[PDB]
Amino acid sequence: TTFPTLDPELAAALTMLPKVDFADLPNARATYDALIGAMLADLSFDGVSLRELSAPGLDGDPEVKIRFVTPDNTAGPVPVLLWIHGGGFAIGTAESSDPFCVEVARELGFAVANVEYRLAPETTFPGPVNDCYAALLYIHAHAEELGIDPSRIAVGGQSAGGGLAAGTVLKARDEGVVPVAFQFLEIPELDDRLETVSMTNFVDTPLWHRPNAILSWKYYLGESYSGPEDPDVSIYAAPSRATDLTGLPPTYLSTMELDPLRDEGIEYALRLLQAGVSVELHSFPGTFHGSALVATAAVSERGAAEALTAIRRGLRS
Repeated sequence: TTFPTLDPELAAALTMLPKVDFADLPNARATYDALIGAMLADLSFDGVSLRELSAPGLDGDPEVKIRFVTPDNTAGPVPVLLWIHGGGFAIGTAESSDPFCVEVARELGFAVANVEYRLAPETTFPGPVNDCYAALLYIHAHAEELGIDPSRIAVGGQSAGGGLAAGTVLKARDEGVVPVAFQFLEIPELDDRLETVSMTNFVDTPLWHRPNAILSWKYYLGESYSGPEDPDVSIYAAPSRATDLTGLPPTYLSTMELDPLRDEGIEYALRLLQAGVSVELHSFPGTFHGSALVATAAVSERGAAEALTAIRRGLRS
C-alpha cells in the first residue's frame, strides 16, 4: 500500500530490499557488492568464455580492463556490445554485470566488452567516460585481432552506465573515429539538474531516489561542481544537456515507473526521435529503479527478452 501501482510480483521483493545509501559510500559499496556477488556465485558460463583485455587509457591514464565475453564455437567476426555497469558513478564493478554479458554472448552469439571504468569520487569526470571511450577506441582498433566486426559495435549500459554509454556515444560521434551501430540505454542517469517531475517527486522510492541522485552527481562531477545551475557541465557528463542529437545511432531506451530517472530517460528518447534518430522507447508499468534484479517477475522477464530482441536487431548484418 506504500506503492500501490507496483506490480504485485515486485511488491513482494521489496521488504527485503537493502538500503543503498550514497551518504555512507563504504557501506553502500559493501551492501551493493554483496547484493551482486551473491548472484555471481552460481552463475553459469556454459557456452561462453571470458578473458581480460587491457585498453590503454586516455592521456596518461592507467589501462582500462575489459571483461571480454565470447560465445564458444562461433565462426566470427561477430558484432560486439561494449557494456558499462551501473552504480550511480560511485559503486559497482564490471563483474556485477557478468550475468547480462554472458546472456548476450550465449543467446545472440555476440562478443561483449564489459568495461571496468574507474569510480568516483576517487576519479571524477572526465575520467570515467574517458575510460569507456578508451575501451571503445581499443575494441574498434583491434577488432580484427579480437574477432569483432567493427561495423557492428553497440554501446550500452544501465543507470549511471547508461549515462556513461550515452556520453561515450556523443563523444564517438563528435570525434569521428569510431562508428557506433547501436545504442542501448537501460534506466539511464542522464541529467544532473534534477528538475524533472520524477526527480522532484520520487524522494524515497526503491533503490534510487532524489537524495541518492544528488549525491551521485556530486561524487561524479567533483567538489567544484556547484549544482544544477552550474553552466560548466560537459554534455559527455550529462547527455541531457546536449542540444544536437542528430546523427546518433539507432537507440533502445527503457525506463521504470517509480524511478526518479524515468522522466529524463523519456525526454532524451523523445529528443532523439525528434532529431531523426530511430528509437525504441519503453517505460514499463509497475516497476522501480533496478526491479529487473527481480528476474523471476513476468514484467522483468518481458524486459529482458525485449533487451535481447533489441540488441539482436540493432546489430543485424
